[PDB]
Amino acid sequence: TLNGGITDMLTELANFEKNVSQAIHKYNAYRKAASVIAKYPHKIKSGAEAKKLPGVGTKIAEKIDEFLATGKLRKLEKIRQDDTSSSINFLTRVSGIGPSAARKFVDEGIKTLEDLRKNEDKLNHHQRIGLKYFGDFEKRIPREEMLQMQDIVLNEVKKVDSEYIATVCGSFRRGAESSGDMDVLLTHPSFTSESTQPKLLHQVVEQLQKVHFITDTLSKGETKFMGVCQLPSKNDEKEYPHRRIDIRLIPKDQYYCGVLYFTGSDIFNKNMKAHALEKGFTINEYTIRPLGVTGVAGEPLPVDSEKDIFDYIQWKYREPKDRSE
DNA sequence: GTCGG
DNA sequence: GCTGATGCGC
DNA sequence: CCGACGGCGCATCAGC
Ligand SMILES: Nc1ccn([C@H]2C[C@H](O)[C@@H](COP(=O)(O)C(F)(F)P(=O)(O)OP(=O)(O)O)O2)c(=O)n1
Ligand SMILES: [Mn+2]
Ligand SMILES: [Mn+2]
Ligand code: NA
Ligand code: NA
Repeated sequence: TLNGGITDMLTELANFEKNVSQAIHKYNAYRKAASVIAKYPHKIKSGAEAKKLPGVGTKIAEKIDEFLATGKLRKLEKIRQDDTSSSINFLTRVSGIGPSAARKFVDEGIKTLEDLRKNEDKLNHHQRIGLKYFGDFEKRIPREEMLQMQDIVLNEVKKVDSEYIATVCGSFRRGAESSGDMDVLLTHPSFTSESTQPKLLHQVVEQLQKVHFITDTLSKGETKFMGVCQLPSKNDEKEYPHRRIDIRLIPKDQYYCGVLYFTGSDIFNKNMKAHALEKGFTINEYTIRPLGVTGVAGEPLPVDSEKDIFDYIQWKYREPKDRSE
């Protein structure tokens, strides 16, 4: 509400850069700008005022003035009314269709969902599921449903082996009232970095399939599964939307570093890493390691919980819900 | 497009 | 058939 | 003024 108009136009520009211009860094530049401006507690009155914020520079300051004055961006009005551009940008909303496939589809007259359905034979497996669940994939997941989704995965994993440890991370773990998808982190005492188990993820994915929880597969290997799941319907009522689910199998010795990382948020991760640095540690998704006087990173430290990582860098344990930043 | 080195 | 590159979505 | 900006796992392609 504060600066929704500006953050909207920045977002739109970001998407044009990513899907049409194929300029992924300008995509992140516009988004970062949109994020800082979104957290800013006043209604912006000039470009110069926005420029004081980290991530907003000369050109965004220039666009903000154009918008504050005239209500629009000449550059966006033009973009909206190029057929190629808006078609390419739209097609990218299909999972498995990125800038490259989108531009290629539009190049041969394929511009809409209708055209994709007419041309199924031109789509790879991932893209077909993306097309099939197009509306379902753009829908958020209420927290109430996340909880039922969690019960199902936790219990089914328990049934396969009591030694498995599974954690639902992402915004859900941070306490959000809605999530984009479900990201499951999985480990086993048998799986470490040192270790010689090409069936650990599989056992779990096939159990989820057997109880009809997982319905489709996007990609699946020995460490990562990406697919589609669905809550069982009432036996009476409206059947549930299909949801994206990801399952990652991580060595036990790197498991709590992974939980930390995949819980985020991004800015929290960024701040944590910076503080660690100041304390003589380098944290990444897999490990925390002591830094040497010359900057050389030592061996991975023993981590048996998330709290362990906070102790190393002398930070009071931060509740997931307090990791917005 | 914006940044820090 | 093999390998490394590219596209994709986290 | 300059290159960095995240980079990993998996699926498919490109070029032998
Ligand atoms: N492209 C990515 C995305 C994520 N992550 C890791 C690093 C991130 O800390 C973590 C979660 O990403 P997140 O914070 O964005 C999210 F999913 F939880 P949020 O979008 O905020 O909520 P919601 O799904 O409802 O839209 O995964 C990553 O390594 N690469
Ligand atoms: Mn600078
Ligand atoms: Mn440059
Ligand atoms: Na897409
Ligand atoms: Na070929």
